[PDB]
Amino acid sequence: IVEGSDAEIGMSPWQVMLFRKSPQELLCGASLISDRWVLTAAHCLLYPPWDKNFTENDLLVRIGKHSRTRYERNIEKISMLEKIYIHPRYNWRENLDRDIALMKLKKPVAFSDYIHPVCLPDRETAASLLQAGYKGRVTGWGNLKETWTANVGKGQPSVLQVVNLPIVERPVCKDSTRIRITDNMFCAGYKPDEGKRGDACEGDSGGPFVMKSPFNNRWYQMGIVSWGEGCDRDGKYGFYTHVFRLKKWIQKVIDQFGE
Amino acid sequence: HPICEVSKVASHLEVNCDKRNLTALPPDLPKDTTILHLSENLLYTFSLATLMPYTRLTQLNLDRAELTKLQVDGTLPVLGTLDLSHNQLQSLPLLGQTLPALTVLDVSFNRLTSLPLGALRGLGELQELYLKGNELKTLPPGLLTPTPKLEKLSLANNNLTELPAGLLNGLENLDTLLLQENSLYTIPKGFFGSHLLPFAFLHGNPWLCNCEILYFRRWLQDNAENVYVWKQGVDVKAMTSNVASVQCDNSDKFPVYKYPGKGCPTLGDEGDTDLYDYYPEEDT
Amino acid sequence: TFGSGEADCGLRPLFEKKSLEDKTERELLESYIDGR
Ligand SMILES: *[C@@H]1O[C@H](CO)[C@@H](O[C@@H]2O[C@H](CO)[C@@H](O[C@H]3O[C@H](CO[C@H]4O[C@H](CO)[C@@H](O)[C@H](O)[C@@H]4O)[C@@H](O)[C@H](O[C@H]4O[C@H](CO)[C@@H](O)[C@H](O)[C@@H]4O)[C@@H]3O)[C@H](O)[C@H]2NC(C)=O)[C@H](O)[C@H]1NC(C)=O
Ligand SMILES: *[C@@H]1O[C@H](CO)[C@@H](O)[C@H](O)[C@H]1NC(C)=O
Ligand SMILES: [Cl-]
Repeated sequence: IVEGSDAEIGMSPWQVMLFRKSPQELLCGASLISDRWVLTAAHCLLYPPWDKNFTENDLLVRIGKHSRTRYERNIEKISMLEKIYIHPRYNWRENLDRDIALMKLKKPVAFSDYIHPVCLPDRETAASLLQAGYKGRVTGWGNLKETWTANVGKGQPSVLQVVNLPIVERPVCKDSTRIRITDNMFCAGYKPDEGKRGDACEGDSGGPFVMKSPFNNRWYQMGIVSWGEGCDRDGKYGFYTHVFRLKKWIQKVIDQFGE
Repeated sequence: HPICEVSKVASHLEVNCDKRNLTALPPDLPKDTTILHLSENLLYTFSLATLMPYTRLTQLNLDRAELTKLQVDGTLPVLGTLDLSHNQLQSLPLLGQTLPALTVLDVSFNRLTSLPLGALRGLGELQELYLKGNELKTLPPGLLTPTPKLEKLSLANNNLTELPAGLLNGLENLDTLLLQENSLYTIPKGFFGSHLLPFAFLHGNPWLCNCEILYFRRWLQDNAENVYVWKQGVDVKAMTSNVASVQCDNSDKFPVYKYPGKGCPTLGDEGDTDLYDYYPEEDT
Repeated sequence: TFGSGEADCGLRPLFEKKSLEDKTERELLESYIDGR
C-alpha cells in the first residue's frame, strides 16, 4: 500500500496473509469470507508467464495479524489449505480477467476480536455502492513504493497498511491504460486534479477493497487487488477484480460440497 | 494464616508458604485459596488428595521442596498450573485423570530418564510442557498425542540422542520448541512437518552432518529467522534470530545451514531451493 | 447451503460491535453524498 497509514488493531479482522512455506515469505493478501473460506487473486497462485504455480501444500494462511513479520502470540491463527479453486476462465495470458481464487481451509477457524469475516455484496448492495466517486478501502502488507527501481524510503511496512480510494468511472479507467479492461474489473484512485494520493502495489494482490453499507452498517468486499502499472503514478489507477460479477461462480464452488 | 502469608483481590486467594520447613500442608488455609506456593519446603512425599478441599485452587507450586514421591489421589478440576521443577522425581507422575483442567506442567530439573507409555493421557488442555534439565534419552512415540493443544515444549538439557520422527504430529498451535544442549546428531525425515515454528532452540548439540542431515539442512534454511539461542528468562527470545547457532558436530564454525551435501543422493529434493535473489527492506 | 460466518459478517468485534468507529471510516461515508 502506497501513501496509506498504519491500520488500527482489529480494523480489518478479515485481512488474510498468504504465506509461502519454502522459502518462507509473504506472497499475497486475501480475505476471510467464512470460518473456512478465503478469497484471493488467482495470479497470486497461478501465473504461467512467471512460472508461478502454487499448490495447497506450498502455502499456509495467517489470519488475525497486524505486524508484517512478528509472530503474534494468541492473536493470529495459522491454517492449512484443503483445496485451491481458481476461476476456470481466469485469463492470465493478457489482462488477468477474472483474477480470483477461493481457498478452503483444512479446519474451520474460530473468530475473535482479530478474526472475523467480511460480507459478499448482494444485488442491491452492489448496484447501490459501486458508483464513481464513492470511496472504498484497501488494506495490505505490500510495497510502500515501486521497489523494482531505485527510490527513497522503506520497501515494505512493519504493520498492516490502509488507504481509502474513490471508485473511478469506466471511461476514465479505460483511457488510462493500454491494457484491455473487462466488465470483470474496476479501477480506483485519485485523479490528477484531486490532490490526495494512494494505491495498492506489488504484494497487495488478493487483498480486499471494502465498503461500508450506510444501510445496515456492514462491511462488504467489492473488490480484490488485481493489477496496476507502477504504484500511485499520476493518471494511473489500481485495478480490482469485480467480486459481484463473479458471484455465481463463487456460490457454485462454495456450496458445491456438503458443509 | 499464622504460618503462611495470605492475600486477596479480584476475588482470588493466594497463600504463600515458601521456605517454612514444612513437611506437609499447614493447618487449614482459606477454603477459597486459588494460588498456593509451597516452594522450598521439605515435602519429600506429597499427597494431592490433601488439597481435595480448596476447590478454587488453580495454581500449585511444589518446586525446590525435594519431592521424590507425589501421591496422585484426589482431584483438582480447576488446577491449571503445576510447578514440580527442581525436585527429585525419578518417575513422571500420571496426572491425567486427576488434573483435567491443567494447562501448564513443569517437571523440569528432576531425575527423569524416560517417560511412561501413556504419560500424558487425559491432559487435553495442556498448553505448556517443561521437561528441561532431566536425563531423558529417548521420547516415546505418541507422547504429545493426548496434548493436541500444546503451544510450548521444552526438552532442553536432557540426554536425547534421537527424536521420534513423528513427535510433533498434530500440534496445530506449537510455537516454541526447546531442544538445546542435548545429544542430538540428526533430525528425522519430516520431523517439523508443515507447521510454522516461530521459536526453535537447537543449539548446543553435536549435529553429525552427512547425507541424512539434509532435511534439517533446508529446514534451517527456510526457518533461519526462527532459530534462537536461549540465554535466560525475562529476555523474551524474540531478540535477534541466529540460525548459525546450529553447528555441525557442535563444531563452532560449522553451521548446519551451510553444509554442502557434496556426494549425496538425489540432487533435487532436500535443500533444493535458494534459486532466486531477494532484496527486502522493511522498517521499525 | 451453510457457510458458517455470515449473518454476522462485516461487523467488527472491536468497532461496530462496541459502537466504536475507526479513524477514517467517516471518509467513506461522506463520499456517499453528491460532491457536486
Ligand atoms: C502446478 O504444479 C503441480 C505440482 O507442483 C502440478 O501437479 C503435479 O503434476 C504432475 C504431472 O506433471 C503429477 O505427476 C504425478 O501424478 C500423475 C497423476 O496425476 C493425477 O494424480 C496425482 C495423484 O497421484 C495428482 O497429484 C494429480 O494432480 C493428478 O490428479 C502421474 O501420472 C505421474 O506419474 C508419472 O511419473 C511416475 C514416476 O514419478 C511414473 O511411474 C508414471 O508412469 C508417470 O510417468 C506422477 O506420479 C503430480 O502428481 C502433480 N502434483 C500435484 C500436487 O498435483 C500441476 O499440474 C501444476 N499446474 C499447472 C497448471 O501447471
Ligand atoms: C546425561 O548427561 C550428563 C551431562 O554430561 C551426564 O553427566 C549424565 O551421566 C548423563 N546421564 C545418563 C543417564 O547417561
Ligand atoms: Cl507481485
